[PDB]
Amino acid sequence: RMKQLEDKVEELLSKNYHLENEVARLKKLVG
Amino acid sequence: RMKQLEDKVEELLSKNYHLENEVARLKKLVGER
Repeated sequence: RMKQLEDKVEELLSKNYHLENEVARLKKLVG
Repeated sequence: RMKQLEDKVEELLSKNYHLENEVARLKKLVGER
């Protein structure tokens, strides 16, 4: 269980970084 | 140590959901998906 939680943290972090890059992209297209 | 990791998952999931909602909104604005 400890490793699966450690893996899920790292996974969500990378998803969050992606969604932040999308916002910045879509914010550029509004300009 | 488990409680700490479970708390981190819950925190990052919530952040995810908020970014997702914002991306959905901006895509309608620009005329994307």
